[PDB]
Parts: sequence; structure tokens; C-alpha cells
Amino acid sequence: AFSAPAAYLTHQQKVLRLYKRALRHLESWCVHRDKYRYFACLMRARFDEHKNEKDMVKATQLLRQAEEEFWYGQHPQPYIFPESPGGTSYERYECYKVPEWCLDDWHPSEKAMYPDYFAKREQWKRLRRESWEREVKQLQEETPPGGPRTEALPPARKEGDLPPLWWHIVTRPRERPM
Amino acid sequence: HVTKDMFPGPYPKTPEERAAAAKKYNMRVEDYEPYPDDGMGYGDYPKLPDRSQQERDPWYDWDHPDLRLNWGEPIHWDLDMYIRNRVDTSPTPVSWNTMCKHLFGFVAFMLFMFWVGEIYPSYQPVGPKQYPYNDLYLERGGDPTKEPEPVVHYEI
Amino acid sequence: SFPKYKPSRLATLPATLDPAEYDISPETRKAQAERLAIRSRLKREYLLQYNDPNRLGVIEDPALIRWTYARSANIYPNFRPTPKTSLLGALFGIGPLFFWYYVFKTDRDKKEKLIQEGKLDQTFNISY
Amino acid sequence: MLKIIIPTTMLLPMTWMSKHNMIWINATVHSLLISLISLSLLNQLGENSLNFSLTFFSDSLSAPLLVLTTWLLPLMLMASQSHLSKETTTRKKLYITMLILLQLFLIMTFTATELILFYILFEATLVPTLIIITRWGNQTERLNAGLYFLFYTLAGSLPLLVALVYIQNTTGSLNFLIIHYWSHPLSNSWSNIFMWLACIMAFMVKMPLYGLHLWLPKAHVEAPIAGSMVLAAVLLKLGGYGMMRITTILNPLTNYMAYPFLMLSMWGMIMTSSICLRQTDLKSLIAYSSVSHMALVIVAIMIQTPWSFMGATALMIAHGLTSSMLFCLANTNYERVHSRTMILARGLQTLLPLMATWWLVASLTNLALPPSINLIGELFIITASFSWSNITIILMGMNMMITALYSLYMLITTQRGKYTHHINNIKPSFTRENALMALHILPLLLLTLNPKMILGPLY
Amino acid sequence: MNPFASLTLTTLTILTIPIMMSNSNIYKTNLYPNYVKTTVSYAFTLSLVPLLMFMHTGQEMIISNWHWMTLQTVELSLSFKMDYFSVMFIPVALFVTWSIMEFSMWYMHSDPFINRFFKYLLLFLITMMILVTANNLFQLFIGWEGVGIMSFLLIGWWHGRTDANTAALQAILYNRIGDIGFVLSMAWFLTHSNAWDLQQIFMLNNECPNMPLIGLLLAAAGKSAQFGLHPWLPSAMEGPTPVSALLHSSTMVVAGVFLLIRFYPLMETNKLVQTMTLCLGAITTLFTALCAITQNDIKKIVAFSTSSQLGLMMVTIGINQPHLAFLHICMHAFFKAMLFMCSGSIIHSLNDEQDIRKMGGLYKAMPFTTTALIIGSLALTGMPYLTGFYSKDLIIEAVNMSYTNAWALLMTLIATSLTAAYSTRIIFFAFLGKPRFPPLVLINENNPLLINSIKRLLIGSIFAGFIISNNIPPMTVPNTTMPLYMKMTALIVTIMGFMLALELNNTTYYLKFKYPSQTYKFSNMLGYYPSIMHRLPTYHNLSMSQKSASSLLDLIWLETILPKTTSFIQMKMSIMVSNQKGLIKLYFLSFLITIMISMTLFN
Ligand SMILES: CCCCCCCCCCCCCCCCCC(=O)OC[C@H](COP(=O)([O-])OCC(O)COP(=O)([O-])OC[C@@H](COC(=O)CCCCCCCCCCCCCCCCC)OC(=O)CCCCCCCCCCCCCCCCC)OC(=O)CCCCCCCCCCCCCCCCC
Ligand SMILES: CCCCCCCCCCCCCCCCC[C@@H](O)O[C@H](CO[C@H](O)CCCCCCCCCCCCCCC)COP(=O)(O)OCC[N+](C)(C)C
Ligand SMILES: CCCCCCCC/C=C\CCCCCCCC(=O)O[C@H](COC(=O)CCCCCCC/C=C/CCCCCCCC)COP(=O)(O)OCCN
Repeated sequence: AFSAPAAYLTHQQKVLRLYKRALRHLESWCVHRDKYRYFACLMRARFDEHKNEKDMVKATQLLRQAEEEFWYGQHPQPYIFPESPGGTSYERYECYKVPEWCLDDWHPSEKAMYPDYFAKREQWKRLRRESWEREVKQLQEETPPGGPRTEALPPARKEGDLPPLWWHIVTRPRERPM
Repeated sequence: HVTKDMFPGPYPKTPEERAAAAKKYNMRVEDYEPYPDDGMGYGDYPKLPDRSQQERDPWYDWDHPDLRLNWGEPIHWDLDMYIRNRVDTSPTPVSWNTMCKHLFGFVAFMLFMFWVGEIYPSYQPVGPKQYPYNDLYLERGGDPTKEPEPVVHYEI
Repeated sequence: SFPKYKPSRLATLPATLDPAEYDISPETRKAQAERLAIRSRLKREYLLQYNDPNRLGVIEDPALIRWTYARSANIYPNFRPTPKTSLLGALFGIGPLFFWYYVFKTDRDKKEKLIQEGKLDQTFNISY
Repeated sequence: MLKIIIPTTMLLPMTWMSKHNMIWINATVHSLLISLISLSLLNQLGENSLNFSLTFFSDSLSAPLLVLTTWLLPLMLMASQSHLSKETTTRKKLYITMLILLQLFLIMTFTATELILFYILFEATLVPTLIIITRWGNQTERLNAGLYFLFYTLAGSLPLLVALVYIQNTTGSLNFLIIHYWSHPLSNSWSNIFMWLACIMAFMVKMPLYGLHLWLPKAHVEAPIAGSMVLAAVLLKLGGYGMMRITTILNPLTNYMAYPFLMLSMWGMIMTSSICLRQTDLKSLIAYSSVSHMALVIVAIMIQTPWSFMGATALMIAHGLTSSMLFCLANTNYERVHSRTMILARGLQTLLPLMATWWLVASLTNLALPPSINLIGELFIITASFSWSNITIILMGMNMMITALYSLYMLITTQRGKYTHHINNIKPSFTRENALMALHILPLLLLTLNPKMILGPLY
Repeated sequence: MNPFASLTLTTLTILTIPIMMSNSNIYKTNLYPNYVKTTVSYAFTLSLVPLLMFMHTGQEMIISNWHWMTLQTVELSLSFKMDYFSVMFIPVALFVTWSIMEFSMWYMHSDPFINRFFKYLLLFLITMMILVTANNLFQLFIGWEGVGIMSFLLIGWWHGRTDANTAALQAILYNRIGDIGFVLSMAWFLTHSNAWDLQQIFMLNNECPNMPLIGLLLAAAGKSAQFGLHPWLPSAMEGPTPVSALLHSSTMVVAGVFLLIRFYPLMETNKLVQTMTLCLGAITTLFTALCAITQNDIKKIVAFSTSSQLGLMMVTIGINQPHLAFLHICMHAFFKAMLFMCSGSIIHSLNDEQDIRKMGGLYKAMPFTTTALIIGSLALTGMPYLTGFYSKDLIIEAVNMSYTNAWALLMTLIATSLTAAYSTRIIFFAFLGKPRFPPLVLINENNPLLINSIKRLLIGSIFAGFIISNNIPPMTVPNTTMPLYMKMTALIVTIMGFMLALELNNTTYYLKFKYPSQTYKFSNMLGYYPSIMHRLPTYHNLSMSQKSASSLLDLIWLETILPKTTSFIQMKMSIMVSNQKGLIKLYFLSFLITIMISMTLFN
């Protein structure tokens, strides 16, 4: 989510992802805590018998057959956290997220209420106004010729500088705005 | 604010115009494949995998999080068919053929057994209920000017 | 020795079951790198156009306009009368019409015949 | 009838003599006053008709259409007030002149005691609409659209004129009263077949019939908001009014000449309802929904039963109101997005809640929710078709389902979901737009209290 | 004079006052939910009187107050029917709605738009009252569509969630599939009987043909979520828990069964429609119970329980016992609404968790909900002398002693056993084991609203069955004699279901793991019906909607035939005519040719 993706996933990453998926579906299968702990230790052991495999052409055949086994017993109704992309409350509060720029359209009668918040709002707007002009130059000078290769942005390197393209990340509405 | 060159064109039939079209849709040259040059006018537009947009990565920071879409990337021809609110081609735990066989076998077996049970009903070792007044002739239909044949019931 | 998963059109094949995500070659890695590079270029362009405080409008997406034009206003200029196209058009534009015409004509012929001969029990059929 | 025609004519000098910053107020106020005056025609009688003079007469089929036509103009003026702001005073006066001329032509067309005058005004309505479409249209395709909107119509109606004069050479008159009282059957002959075709194809093309509807998406998409209003609300009902007026002489030939048109309409309703499901444009979706509803009305007219006529009239009125409101909502969205694409603007109920409520009500009215007059016409036509044939319901039922689908689809894609992040020019809805929405929607819910006002002469 | 009609209309009209007040100042304060709850309670108290009058005398009435319109020989008027079913079902629905609103005042406290939620609930209640009290087919259709629209608006309560919108559209689609049959029935009734009024329909139909009853059965299957059109009810649980507790559990879903009950004079004259109804109910209840036995979401399991109960009531309709089906409606309302309320309390106390894999020891951690759910599950399984026994036991006795399909009887017995089994599953997996939730314990039931709302439904599910059964006149012949084994068949099968479900559930404690079988995969995936039927048809339709209708026909061939061919022909003719080099040689050669041809041709 917050981290930029890479061009490809290494064997280590695929092994870790398979291990996590297997553990999650095992705890979905093994409802109780003691049974899950026993079978998770057993599956970690059976996953550990081939840690020190040296040749890559044989270690890729082990994970390839492990992905054929996981699919067969993958518990077609797994446990999903409520806020996860499959959970029951995934995007429940997504309609309560109102953008900050909407406050620019408030009537002056409504802006009479909450004066300190709006004063801080022009303060933030001015800060962004100078920061963006700095960041355009910083990102233009730091980019390699021909365009970026990965969508990872550099931080701020001077004293008064701010990280390039920061306005829409720090001004997230909230997790539960209302 | 879009140039004439940018818009879709005829089917790319030569390698140079194929490369130009691939560059136009913001994709790799060997990753670009147009629809077959049949009568239907797909033309210049590229053919993307028929994968649904429900199965796209839900953790990548898409520019359109609801649609799981990115700014600039070529949109699938049938995007409106695959919008997470419609048909999705996400892989299932059980193969499609096996699910189809199981579903239709269950339905056919249920229908056949219902028909069989209709052939062989279930009842009680009793005779029909007896109603006194000429099988309730007056209270069921009426017509009191015909005097139907009387029916008497056998007391046992 | 487990049963094998058979992909279908409406139930595709999982990424972890792809037999092409293992037999990796340097050409495949180069292709992935180029894909990431162009994706990052597009993302950088969008983010530069998105965080600008001087922008007070909609960020025009060439891909969206191109998709709409391809779906709407480009179908005819690339149309060519072919046996497949001709047969499909004739079927989908003629067959249903004659099918429904035959069905309704048969039903109404039966109804009119039953009116003429006289056993239809039209009692209480006042409002038509 | 002159007490309404004369003020419509006097609307032109008042507009042309008004100040450069006061034309809209005068036009709106006097149009509303004219509509209030025209409300008097709604007092119809079970007897023959309101025969004002030798030239003009009013019936309970003409009265609701006249009231709707008079009521439409203020809504069109309010809708066009926005996008004509940077327009010069002379060109704004020309636009208002075109609208007033179109209303005058429609008002004279809906009374039209004589058939040749009816045809002349029927074609006179074509000029201001063409000028509006081709002149004040944003996109480059408008000209082509205008061409289509012209030629199709004329291609339909040029034979009709000949047929009309031919009738006056045999019957001797074209007055609708004399035509109705001196009606004689048409024998089964090739000449009578071609006379039937000439009389019917003129009004089939403008309704439009499936297969002749290609001009309608172009004309509605490319026209300005007022043009879309007048085309969807009133200009589509000219074909239905003409067919209900002219089918008095086509019997009993229609009993077997309506089969191709009944089949075409009953399949085209399904085809257009399915087309609405996959559309990248809001205006095209609304236009195809209009095509479906008009195909249902065509089916009703071809059945030729009292319930068919009642349902056809009610459906025409309700569809005109609903399509006008939907086009207004689409234009309100477009004026902020400037793209006219369904999926670019999303999650609008978070930003514009009252507009979301208006969208919900318009979608429900299009969805034919009881006890709206939309469903009154729907059920009347459905029962009449069931009496005509017990199988038609199947098709009808499918249409109903599909209708609801795309309606809610139009409601869900545009209003529900997450808002588009890079669109920050969504200003709060003005009082003008909300007033326009209310003036569109309240008459529907008030007419559902007194349905007999729009059920036609066969009530 | 005549207090019966006045009170019956007054309860309905006072159900409407908060809707009018929704534009006033009270709607902008926090007193609106309490205002609506008090209005509903007062309406229930007022409507308790017509029930007493009917119970004492047997008062029946129809009120035709406002004449809507006269279409030649057919008069449509605002007619209300106040027969046994209406005056009996108004108080039950009002009491359930009052309990659900008092529960919602506590459950939905964090919702910014809570007044809109309450007004939506009241609008649904008004639409259901219109549906129930309708005397003509048009008003019945108005209520039929109003309940569907309210369900659509309440399912997609959270507009941000895509799944909620998908579920709402699915519910609308299935309800419109039912609406097709409803419209068929209305059209046939008006074409043949020349009236949408129930009185004229009953008089003019001594033997009802197949078509109108098939249409009514199709509409009832569409809204009651029978096996053909079932998945929308399980999918409708994306909405808030009170919506599922009120709409999709006890009130809106029984509308199809109520429609079939309203036409019982016409159902007894047809024997094939009864067989179809019996088969549909049996397959529905069996399939839904089999799906429920293996689910892990509590709300989904309770939804499948509701669907199974609806299938059982449809079986009862199919065996020609409408009054018994209405009685089962009345008892199911109470205990299933209370079951959903307990589930919602568990979910709220457990930080918005619905899966039972993260529910552990709640028998002692939160006892009031535990005992309420135990009572509700005992009532559901037809434990003797509870609200569910007095209906379900009679259902079983009637279906055993009827000349009906034997397969349907077997399916009903297996469905009852499976009902006992998944009730055991709920209790075992939600209240018996060790805790499995996150360590931050926030269990709390100490709120007067929740306690009072649950306790009223407890009193209902304990005593209302007895009160109703002993306080209504007899409307069917009793099964006085009974084989001893046949008398206890329901109890035996329910106890066997308890025993087998508990024995199979206790094996999860063992330290043994095994991959699932084919039957488990079939039952857990809802019989594969939601997958295939939501991917094979729709895609194809959508594909056609762009392939044949949109592109091939509208955009290509219909464009090629009339306009483009004309343009091509005119362009070619213009090119041929205007392609003159300007040579007078050719001009006068043509002049000579035409002069020569005219003399020969025209003389
Ligand atoms: C007249 C005398 C009266 C007395 C009569 C005799 C008295 C009773 C005799 C007993 C009879 C059977 C009792 C055994 C009950 C079953 C328990 C069991 O073994 O399940 C475990 C076992 C699988 O366990 P697992 O996968 O290892 O566990 C997964 C984990 O543990 C994860 O597990 P979990 O923790 O997630 O949840 C566990 C859950 C999940 O377990 C499941 O996987 C669900 C599957 C089990 C439900 C089957 C029960 C009823 C089946 C009705 C089927 C109707 C026809 C279907 C048509 C199919 C069409 C192909 O299981 C349960 O909760 C309990 C299961 C149900 C037991 C409670 C009710 C059953 C007792 C009453 C039944 C009959 C007596 C009625 C009395 C009427 C008077 C005569 O299930 C089976 O092996 C299936 C056995 C029966 C299936 C029948 C359908 C076979 C159809 C195949 C095709 C045949 C040819 C068709 C050709 C058609 C061509 C057109
Ligand atoms: C494209 C978008 C829609 C536009 C409108 C489409 C609808 C137009 C169709 C017009 C109605 C049908 C045309 C002819 C109807 C006559 C009745 C005929 O169908 O029945 C048979 C007639 O058989 C044949 O149709 C005879 C004519 C055959 C030649 C006509 C060409 C048919 C195909 C042409 C298709 C071209 C369509 C596009 C035109 C531009 C029965 O034969 P019979 O009972 O003995 O004689 C009946 C006539 N009598 C009684 C006066 C003597
Ligand atoms: C959007 C495109 C639509 C184009 C119009 C489609 C309808 C065209 C129908 C024909 C048009 C002219 C019909 C004539 C008007 C009626 C007059 C009449 O009926 O008099 C007949 C004359 O009948 C005719 O002359 C008809 C001949 C037709 C000539 C024009 C042919 C046009 C194309 C014909 C095929 C099209 C039909 C289907 C069109 C489908 C829609 C495109 C009898 O003449 P008498 O000599 O007095 O009596 C004989 C006994 N003494």
C-alpha cells in the first residue's frame, strides 16, 4: 500500500507469501487455538525441511508443487479481517470521506463558525504554495534521464524543504471521518 | 486538447505502424496485440487480457481505487462489463466444469426424484371425507332448480 | 497427486498456478522492467498534474477519451462486409423478428379460429 | 384558442424590445403566465370536443400535450440561462425567438382542425429545431446530426403530403370532424396498402420506430440542453398524436398491416433496453430509453383498443416529463465535468446530496414505480397487449426488468462509489438547478392524483 | 359508531405523521429516533383494539373511502381489507418494528445519518402496511414495489461499499423477475374477471385456470426467495443489522407467502399449482438448510434459516393449509427477529466481527444475549410449548397426514433435522468454546435500550404462541388421532439432528486435520448456484448488449442500409453527372442522340 512495488517478486518473497497464505488458511481450517498452534508448528517444520536447498532449479520446483497443493485445500471460505478487501466492513465508511478542497466552497456564514481551523487552513495552504514550487525543481533535478524507473519518491534533502508530492498523502480525510 | 494522431485508427498491417500504434496506447510493442482484422471495427484499439478488474491487486495505490484503474494505462474494451459491480472472472476454488456438472446434476436429480414421488405419493389408510347434504351441492355452486341425484353415505 | 485446476473463461487461472511465472528468462525480466518503467512514467506525470495547487479543473485522461472514441465513433470506419459479419448481422437482425412474427401469428390465428367456431368462454371479457 | 396563440406571438416583440440584462426574467414570467392560461384547456368534456372555430379545435388528447408544451418553455429558459451567459444580446434574443417560434408551431400543430395545416405546422417545427441543433451545439458532429434529424423526417413525410391531397381528391375534405363522421373502410388492395404505408411511415420515423431511430441518439447528444428537452418531451409525441388522429381511416387494413411494426417495436424495446445497459454516455442512454418507451407507445397505438389509447397518452405525458428531467440532470453534471462520460464523475452523493435525491426520484420515475402515471400507462398498454395476445407479456416483462436495471445502473455508476480524486471543480448546486428539478418532478406526482386528465378521450 | 374501521385507518395514518414531520425542526435534532419509536409504540397500542374486537366477535370489514378513477366498466378506488389476516398481522409487525427501532437507537448511534435511517425504516413499515391491508390488486402492487424499493435503499446504506450496491441491484433484479409474474396475474385477472377487486375475482372464478395462479406463484417465489430466485436474500446482508432483522427476516420476505395466502379461495380449486408450490417449498427449504449447515458468517446462517422457514411455509401453502402458514408467519416474525437482534448485539459488542471463527466464550462473558439466543434457537427448532412449536408441529402433522408428494415429505423432514443441526452449530461455535477474539475485550450489554428490546421479544417468543393459538377461532379440521411414532416424528428428527450435529462438531477439538470432501465444497459454496448463475448468463447478455445490439446492428448494419447506401448512391450519381470536361463536342453528340431517339420513341 504505502510502499512502491518492484518489477518482480524474488523467490524469497514468493516463499514468504505462500507461507503466510498457508498459515492463514490453516487457522481458518483449525478454528481452535491449540489445534491451530500444533498444526502451524507441524507445517512450519514441513516447510523447514527444505530451507537449505542450494540449487535454484530444484527450489523452484518445490514451491511450484506447493502452490498446487495449497490451491486444492484452500478452504473456499477463508477468514478475512473486517477491514480487508474481502471483509464485511471493507469500504463501509468510504462515503463519509469528503475532500479537503470542499471546504473552499463553504459559504462565508458557515466559515464564520470554526475560525481557528480555517486560519490554520490558509497557513497550510501557503506552506503548500511555496513547498510545491520547491518540489517541482527538486523532483526535476533528481529524476534520471528518460523518466523514472520505479514510482518511489525521494525525500527532502535541504533544511526547509518538504518531500515532493506530499499534499495528497498528509491530507487524507481520516480512517473513520464521521 | 487532444491531437488527431492520438485517436484510434485503422488496423495496423505493417510493423512500423504497429509500433506507432503500440506507442500511442502507452504500452510495449511486443505487449500490444490488436483484435483480428474481421468485419467488426475494433481496428487500431489493442486487445487486453479478458481478466476482470475485481481480481486486480486491491493493495496497490490505484488512481481510481473503486475501479482499480490507473491514470494513462490503456482501458480494456469491455471495461464497463468488468467494474466490480458486474461479471467477474476471478479464479474459483473449484474448477468451472466440475461446478457446472455438480449444479446441473443436483438440479436434475431433484426434479427426477420429485417426479418419481409424484408417481408414488404418500397418504393414510383412510377413505375420503364424507359431506352430508348431497356432497354439499347447495353450498358448492348452488343451482337449486335441478334436484341432482341424491348421495347417501354408508355408516359403519 | 491432487486433482488439477482447469481454467475457464469466467473462472481464470491463478497467478500462482501460472506455468509462465517460473520458467523465468532475462528477456522476461527486461520486459517486466520496461513495463514498470512506463507505468512509473505515467504515474509520475499524473502525480505532477495532480498535486499542483494552481490546477482548478479535471485532469484530462487521453486513455479515457481514446476508449470512448473507439467504442462509439470508430466502429463504422473500420467496418468491412465479410461473410461472418454479413451472416451474423442477418441472423441477429432478421431471425428474431420472423420468429416472433410466426409465434404471434400462430397464436392469433388460433384465437380467431376459436372465435369463429365459438367455444372460447368469453364471459366477463368486457374491457379490452 | 387565440387567447393562447396571441400571447405566444407577443412574446417575440417583448423579448426583442427588452433590456440586455432583463430578457430571461421577462421570458420566464410571461411563459409561466401563458402556461397558467393554457391550464384552462384541461377542462374537457365527455362530449365531442371544444370546437373553437373552423381552424382550431381542442380535444382531451390535444389538451394535455398543449399544457405540457406551454409548461416546457420556462424550464428550457432556466436550463439555457447558464450556458448562454457569455453570449451576445442579439444571439440570446435569437435563441429565445427560436424557442418561442417552436412553441407557437407546436401549439398550432396540436389544435389543427384541418389535416393539411397540421402537416404544414408539423414540418414548420423542423426549422427552429434544426437551427438550434446546428448553431448552438458544442461538438463538431452537430451538423451531421442536424442533417440526419432533417432528412429522415422528410423522407418519412414527403409521401404523406401526396397521400393527404389524394384523400381530399376522393373524400373531398380533410377536416378531422368530417373525416371521422364520413369514415369508410379501406379494401384489401395494393393501392390501399401503399396509401397505408404513406400515411404511417411519416409518423413512424419521428416517434421513432426501431430501425429508423438512428437520427435520435445523434440529435439528442449533439443538441444543446433546450434542444434535448424539446426533442425528448414534445417533439417525439408528434408522431403518436398523428397516428392516433390518422388511424381513423386505415381500418380494417391495419388489422393485418400492423404485424411488421408490432414485431419491430416489441423487439426494439428489448434491443434498446439492452443497449442502455452498456453505454459510455449518459445522453445516449437517455435517448435509447426514450426509444424504448416510444416503441411501447407505438405498440399501444397499433393495438388500437381504448385501454391502448389511454395507456399511450399517459405514457407519452409521463415519458416527456421524465426524459426532460433526466436530460436536465445530465446537463447539470456535464456543466461541471465538461466531459459527458458516465464513469469520469463518480461518488456525487457525497458532494451533492440534493442532486443525488433528484437523481433517485428521476430514476424511480423512469423505473415506472407505482402509483406514478408512468406505470399507469405501462400497465394499460401491457393489459391491452395481453388481450391482443397472451404471449406479448413475456417480451413486455423482460423489458420492464431490463428497464429497472439500466435505470439503477445510471443511478449507481454516477452517484454511488468513491468520488473522482482529480476533479475539484464540483461547486454546490445552484438554486436555479434545484428549482428546475422541482418544477420537473412535482407535476408528475400531482398528476398521479388525477390520472383522468391525461388518459385521453377514451376515458 | 363503528370504531373498528376508524381505529384500523388511524393506526396506518399515525404511522405517517413522522414522515410529514421529517421536513420540520425535529428531524434536525437527536429526538427524531425516539419520536419515531414512540409513534410506532403508540400505533401498536392503538391497533391492539381491533384485534380484540375481532377476537371477541369476528368483525370483518372493507373500506372503500376514496374513488380513484373509473375506466369504463372498471372502478379503481383506495380500498382497504380488514379481514383476519390484516388485523392480526398489523400488531405483530408493529411490535417487531418497535423492538427493532429501540434496538437501532443503540446499534446505530455512531451513524451520522441516523434520522434518515429511521425515516427509511418508517417508510418501509408504511409500504408493508399498504401491502398487507390492500383490497385491490393495484394497491397490492403499490405495496409490492414500495417494499422492494425500501429494501434496495436500505441494503445499499453504505454507498461507498461496492458489494452493497451489487447486492441491492441483485435484489432488484430478482424482485423484478417476480414482478413479471405479478404483472401477468394482474393482466389476466383484469382481462377475464374485468376487475382487480378481490371480491369480484372470488365471485367470478369458481375454477381458476393455471395462468394467473402460476403468475402469482412466480411473484411469491421472486419475493420470498425460493430456490429458483433465492441468492438475493443471503446477499442482502451487506446492509446494517437492523435492516436484516426487520426487512429481510420477518416482515418483507413473507410478503410473497402472504400474497399466496390472500388467494386461498383460488388456490384450493387448482391441483397442479399446489403441487408446484409444494415442490418449490421443499426444494427451497432443503437447499437453504444444506447451505446454512456449513457457513461461517452468523448473519448468512440466520438468512438461510429465514429462507428455510419461508420454504416450509410455502410447503404449508402447497398442502392447502393457508391459515397454518399465516400462524407460522406470526411466530417466525417474533423468534427470527429476536435471533437477528441477538446476532447484531454480538457483532456490536465484538468490534464489528461477524465470522464465528473469532467468537469464543460468550456464555459467561455476556449472558443475557446467550440466554436470549438459546431461547430463540429452542423456539426455532419447535421445542414443545414455545412459539415455534404451536405452528411447526402442526405443519409437520399436516404434511405427514396428507395425500401429497412423498419426496417433498422426506425433504421437509431432512430440512427440519438440518435446522436443528445448524442451530446447534450456532450455539456451539458462538458460546461454548474458549475465546478467540482480539485481546482488547470490550464486551458490554449494560444498555437499557438493548435489554428492553430483547426482553420484549423474549416475552413474545415465550408466550405469544400460546396466547394466539388459544385465542383465535378454529379455521381448520384438527388431526385428532395420530400414530404414536408419527406424532413424535418432528421431535425425534429434531433430537436426532441435535445429537448428530453436536457429535460432528465435537470432532473439531481433536488434533487431526483432513482436506475437505466434495460435499463440503458443494454445500459451502451455496451449491455453486451463486457462481455460475451470476457469471454465465449476465456476461453473455452483457456481451450481446454490446456485440449484436449495439455495434453490429445499431452502429453498422442499420447505419449501412438506409443512410449510408443513399449517400453512396447519390455521391456516385453526382460524380457521374458533374464529371464533364467541358467539351461541346460531347454535348452536341448527346443532343444529336436524344433528337434521334425522341422521334422514334414518341411517334
Ligand atoms: C424411517 C426411519 C427413521 C430413521 C432413519 C435413519 C436415522 C438417521 C440415519 C442417518 C443417515 C445419515 C446421517 C449422517 C449425516 C451426515 C454427516 C456427515 O457424515 O457429514 C460429514 C461428511 C463430510 O465431512 P467433511 O467434509 O470431512 O468435514 C469438513 C470439515 O469437518 C468442516 O466441517 P464444519 O465444522 O465446517 O461443519 C460440519 C458440517 C458440514 O458437513 C457437510 O459437509 C454437510 C454435508 C452433510 C449434509 C447431509 C445430510 C442430509 C443429506 C440430504 C441430501 C438430500 C438429497 C441430495 C441430492 C444430491 C444430488 C447429487 O456438518 C454438520 O454440521 C452436520 C451435518 C448434517 C447432520 C445433521 C442432519 C443429518 C441427520 C438426519 C439426516 C436424515 C434423517 C432424517 C429423518 C427422516 C426419516 C427417514 O459428509 C458426507 O460425507 C456426505 C454424506 C451424505 C451426503 C448425501 C448426498 C450424496 C450425493 C452424492 C451423489 C449420489 C448419486 C446422485 C446421482 C444423481 C444423478 C442425476
Ligand atoms: C427498415 C426499418 C423499418 C421500415 C418499415 C418496415 C415495414 C415495411 C413492410 C410493409 C408491410 C408489408 C409489405 C407487403 C404486405 C402485403 C401482404 C403480404 O405480406 O402478404 C402476402 C403477399 O405476398 C407477397 O408479399 C406479395 C408481394 C411480394 C413482393 C414485395 C417484396 C417483399 C420483400 C421486400 C423487402 C424490402 C424492404 C425494404 C423496402 C425499401 C400474402 O399474399 P396475397 O394474400 O396473395 O396478397 C395480399 C395482397 N392483396 C390482398 C392486396 C392481394
Ligand atoms: C424513412 C423512409 C421512409 C420512406 C417512405 C416509406 C413509405 C413509402 C410508401 C409509398 C409512397 C407513395 C405512396 C403513394 C401515396 C398514396 C396514394 C395512393 O394510394 O394512390 C394509389 C397510387 O399508388 C401508387 O402509385 C404507389 C406506387 C409507389 C411509388 C413509389 C415507390 C416508393 C418505394 C416503394 C417501396 C417502399 C415500401 C416500403 C417502405 C418501407 C420504409 C422504408 C392508387 O392510385 P390510383 O391510380 O388513383 O388508383 C388505381 C385504380 N384506378
